Amino acid sequence: AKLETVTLGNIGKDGKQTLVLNPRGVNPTNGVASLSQAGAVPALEKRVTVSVSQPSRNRKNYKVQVKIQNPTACTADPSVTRQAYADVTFSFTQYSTDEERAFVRTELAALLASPLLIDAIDQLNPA
Amino acid sequence: AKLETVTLGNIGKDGKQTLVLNPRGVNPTNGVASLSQAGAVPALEKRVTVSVSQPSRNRKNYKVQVKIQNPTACTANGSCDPSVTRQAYADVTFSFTQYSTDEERAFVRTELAALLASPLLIDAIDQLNPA
Amino acid sequence: AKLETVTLGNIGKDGKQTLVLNPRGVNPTNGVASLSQAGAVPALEKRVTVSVSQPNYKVQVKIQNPTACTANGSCDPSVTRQAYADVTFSFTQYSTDEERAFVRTELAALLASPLLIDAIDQLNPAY
Amino acid sequence: AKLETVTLGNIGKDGKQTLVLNPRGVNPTNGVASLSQAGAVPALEKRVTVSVSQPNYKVQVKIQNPTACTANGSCDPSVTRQAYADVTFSFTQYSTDEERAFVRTELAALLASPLLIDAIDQLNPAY
Amino acid sequence: AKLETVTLGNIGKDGKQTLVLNPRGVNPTNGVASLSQAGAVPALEKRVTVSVSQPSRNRKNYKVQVKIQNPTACTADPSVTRQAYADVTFSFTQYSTDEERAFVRTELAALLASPLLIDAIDQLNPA
Amino acid sequence: AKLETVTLGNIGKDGKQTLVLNPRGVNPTNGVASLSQAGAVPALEKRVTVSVSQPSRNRKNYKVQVKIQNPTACTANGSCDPSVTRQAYADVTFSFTQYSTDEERAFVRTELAALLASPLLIDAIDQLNPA
Amino acid sequence: ISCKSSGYAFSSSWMNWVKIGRIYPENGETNYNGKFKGKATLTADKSSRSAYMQLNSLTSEDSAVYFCARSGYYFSSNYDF
Amino acid sequence: ISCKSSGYAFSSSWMNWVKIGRIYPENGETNYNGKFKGKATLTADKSSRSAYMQLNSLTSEDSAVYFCARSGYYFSSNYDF
Amino acid sequence: IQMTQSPSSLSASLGERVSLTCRASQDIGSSLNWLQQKPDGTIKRLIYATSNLDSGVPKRFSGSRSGSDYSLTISSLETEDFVDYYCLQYATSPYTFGGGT
Repeated sequence: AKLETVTLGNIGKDGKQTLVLNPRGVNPTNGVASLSQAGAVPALEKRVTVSVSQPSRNRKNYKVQVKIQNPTACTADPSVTRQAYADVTFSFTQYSTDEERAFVRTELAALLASPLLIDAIDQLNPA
Repeated sequence: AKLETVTLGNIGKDGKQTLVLNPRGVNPTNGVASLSQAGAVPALEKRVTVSVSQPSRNRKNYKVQVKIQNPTACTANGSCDPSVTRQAYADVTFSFTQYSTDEERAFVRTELAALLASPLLIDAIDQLNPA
Repeated sequence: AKLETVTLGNIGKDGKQTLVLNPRGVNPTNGVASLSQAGAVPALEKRVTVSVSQPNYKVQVKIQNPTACTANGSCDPSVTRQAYADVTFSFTQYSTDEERAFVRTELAALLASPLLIDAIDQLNPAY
Repeated sequence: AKLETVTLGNIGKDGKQTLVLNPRGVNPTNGVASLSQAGAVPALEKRVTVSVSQPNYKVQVKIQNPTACTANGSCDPSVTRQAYADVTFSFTQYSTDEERAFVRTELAALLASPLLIDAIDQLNPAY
Repeated sequence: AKLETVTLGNIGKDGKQTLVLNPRGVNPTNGVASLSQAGAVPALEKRVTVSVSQPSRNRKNYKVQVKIQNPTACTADPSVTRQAYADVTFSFTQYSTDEERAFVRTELAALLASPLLIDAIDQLNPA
Repeated sequence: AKLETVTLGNIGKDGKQTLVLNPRGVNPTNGVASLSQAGAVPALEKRVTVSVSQPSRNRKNYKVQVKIQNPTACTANGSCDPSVTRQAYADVTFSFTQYSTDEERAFVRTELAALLASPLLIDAIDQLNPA
Repeated sequence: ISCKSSGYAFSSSWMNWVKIGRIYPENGETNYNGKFKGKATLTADKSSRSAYMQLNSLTSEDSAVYFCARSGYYFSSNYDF
Repeated sequence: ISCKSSGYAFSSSWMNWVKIGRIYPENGETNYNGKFKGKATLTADKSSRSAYMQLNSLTSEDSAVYFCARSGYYFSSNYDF
Repeated sequence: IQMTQSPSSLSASLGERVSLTCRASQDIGSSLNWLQQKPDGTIKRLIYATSNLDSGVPKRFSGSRSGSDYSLTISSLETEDFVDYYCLQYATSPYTFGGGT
């Protein structure tokens, strides 16, 4: 599919905050797509990047990489104080079925909302 | 918190799959927990590893690493026991500044959780079609 | 003493099943006894070995269990994997009777404790 | 899992007495747990060690019991003799759950059989 | 014992402030337990760490180490300005009795509230 | 302030023990005070040492160090005088920033004082059982 | 038998029922307070975005009203009736 | 003979008695002001979380009231009646 | 883990500082909620924390914080919406309400 206004609802603490996004072109150099929020500041925008990696003669392994980054706002023109970014990398073999990849993706999505992970992330309590 | 059995509901593309995870202790060499499927030979489970990391002389920011493995076993034609053929890794690593509150971390976690159900990501994963 | 058919029962993960043991005579080479089950082919046969030694004493008990699968090429079954086990008691010539029996009792009652039944059922080390 | 105070009871040659165990934390050097009794001086202290390993697996359980006498020269008690014990399970990565539990069950129920209680109580080898 | 909500009352100047704590898992690498306060900031939390050290082939000496650290808050997202942390290390020999260790601990606790130490700490007047 | 006799009440596990400390001056080599038990041979007392430290070219933060020793003497069977056999050290070191007020220091001191009566610490000390 | 449905993120929350109990719709772990299990042991359905009580022991101490209250994310910022 | 008990941290404080004296319950060091030792020399018990006056010389200048006042940590922030 | 509050306010005046109080039995506290009762409807929460004043209400109320006792202060009664008020905590697993006006 192409890039459209990816909208997310019922998100965050208390499960009420919503987030809208807009396409921001595709960089053809490294084959990376980019998203952003509607704020009019180049360095205070939520950014979502997705990409693939066709197998080369040096890798022979499909790679799907999704990155997220959120900056912070502090007024002292507001500046950026803290970065908080996360990376997701999938690896698939040439003979990976559709069922296998979909299963991996959706079980990661479901397990990411499990109480173990929310206590391992929000309060950083080791398992 | 404590490790217990973790149950996952409504899995797979069709939405009707079940996965059950049992605790497998924490490795004291590096401090990484683990999980596993209920009944399987110890070479054919579905490993799920989680871990945190406090700052040191390097990497002053916090770090959370999640690795999962999904080996697929095909029984060789006329063979004793099944052998592992393919792999499907998936690495999820976070990064948090010491002063970052819980709000930002929770927002990142839930945004990542919700993205994997958006049409863009399911298409880019199932058929591997870029933007 | 005198090796005789010992029938220990109510064992197993479910606990319902039981097995019988048949003496197979000590060999003069190293004074090691032998016990076994006469159910099946001699290659696919559960084996128990107990060897009381002489001087600090050493009492060593080894139990092993073979499991087999029907290879397609050869009609006769073959050993696939072998599940060893080892118990190696030790003592001093001045050790009394009750102090000796304490080790055996604690080892017998600890394998029935959840701590080792979990550490030996799913191979998960204690944390 | 999580080491917790395990209280195995109704053991001993008479069988009336019992002991308690206190966790003492795993050391990072070799991933070996530790359990103990807090009753007395640390030197004169019963010790239990369980060490689940990683790859064919190895599960090794060691229990040792020290006994002391009051030396006339020195006021502090000293260790006279040490009663070792060793259990060394082994397995293959393809071994299932019930086949694993069979070894533990048979070893737990065989130490209560007369054959080994006699061979480990009075150090008389089987004939 | 295990980790629970360690609560402390009648604490501090004027003897009225109270403090609650929550468990935050046990790091298995160095065998260190950790506590924390209920604040939702990873770097503005009172932290209590306790641990032991089983004797090695290089130390031959029991070590119990308790650490405390308290950060400060200053608004200019609030940041950290001053650190104020303290360390307590006990050393015990293998034949240390329970009475001896308990006596050392409790007399340290009592003497830590003596007027000499409060004037040596709060105003840092040398003795 | 000034050194005097320091009396400690309600000591020991049973809560019925008494300890009396007499001043022993301050060592001018490094500026560390001392205390001692009332009546004992100078090799068998219960040394209690306190000291402070002002900043220098290094260690810009304040520092307070407390060391205590509890030797235990067993009379050798058929011997002239008792000999020291075992030791029990206990080192308590603080650290304070120059700008730190008295409130924070007092809070740290009283929290450390109260912790040593919590069930966790008494168990981890008497029987040495970790968490 | 009482039931109610909402419009927020039904998963990752709690469903408070007090004139007693609360449930996390995903990986349902119930909580009982006040009395014993009593009359108000409860279940939850994540698919239908609703929670149900079967309300056994239909005698008279269940008379007037039961309020459907919403709790969000375990610890803080909850009770959004 | 007057006495009172409290609910705060009884140790590490002072117990003011003025219509005169004050005491630190641990390592009791008394303070006398105003008159001489007089009628109101005092003691303290840390175990029972209370302080006592025996009030010798029972003649008439001890008539109306004595107030039990609480002082905290020597120097500042005290007199919490 | 019951709490207590002063009932029967019945303040018919406009300028009021009655300041309803909620006495905490346990010494933990640190998490208190205030609820109001509509005469013929449902209920809506006022302050989720001690005094941060959840939105949807005029900036005229405050949940005071004090030693082992908490109170809700009104600036001046608007002669309406004052029939019943509730106070409740959630720091301990068994939660409970507070009975009284």
